[PDB]
Amino acid sequence: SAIERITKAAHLIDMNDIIREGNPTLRTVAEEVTFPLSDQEIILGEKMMQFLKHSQDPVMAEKMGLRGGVGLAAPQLDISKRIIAVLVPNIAYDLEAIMYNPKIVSHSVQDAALGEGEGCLSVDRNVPGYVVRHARVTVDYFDKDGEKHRIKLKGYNSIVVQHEIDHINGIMFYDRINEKDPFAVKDGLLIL
Ligand SMILES: O=CN(O)C[C@@H](CC1CCCC1)C(=O)N1CCC[C@H]1C(=O)NC(=O)c1ccccc1
Ligand code: NI
Repeated sequence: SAIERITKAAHLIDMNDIIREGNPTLRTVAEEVTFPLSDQEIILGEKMMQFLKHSQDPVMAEKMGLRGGVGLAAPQLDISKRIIAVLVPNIAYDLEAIMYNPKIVSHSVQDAALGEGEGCLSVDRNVPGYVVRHARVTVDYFDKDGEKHRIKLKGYNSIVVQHEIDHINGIMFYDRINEKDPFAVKDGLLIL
């Protein structure tokens, strides 16, 4: 089982654990975790966070062959549970969270998109275009202890968490590009 294998003490997550488009797990809606969490579910969240930190560490990223990443969702490991990790570096970190059962509870009418577009660790190609998301979101999630957090995101951090939540709902970033005019800007779309 992917979770039993990845949560072994001796295993460091690397690109070989990340599934790519064509695997149906990326199109499946992931299952809610229950509380209390099992050790495996806690360890999985920790291992995903270690992957992100290793991926942003140039020494470790080089030794492990990693693509640097700011977010990861358990379905990208072939594990269909609603668990995500986000790590956004400050320009230590502007946002660092392991989220269980994350949910958007409120969002702005305004939309937003990264002006550079998006890629994905599960996507081995480039898909240009504005990926249209909500500009601001309020997100509820639980931590490893079962305590509820409610956070407000905007800017780049809002886009990142939205990308990962799309993963646990079976959605890919290019689902949000308008293929007819990928660079179209409707009224109410803020290009970041
Ligand atoms: O599900 C999650 N992923 O697919 C990983 C995405 C998540 C984001 C996609 C856009 C908003 C969320 C992800 O980090 N990138 C995808 C391709 C490259 C890498 C990326 O942009 N790296 C960096 O910014 C980066 C690279 C190195 C160091 C620091 C930052
Ligand atoms: Ni992704």
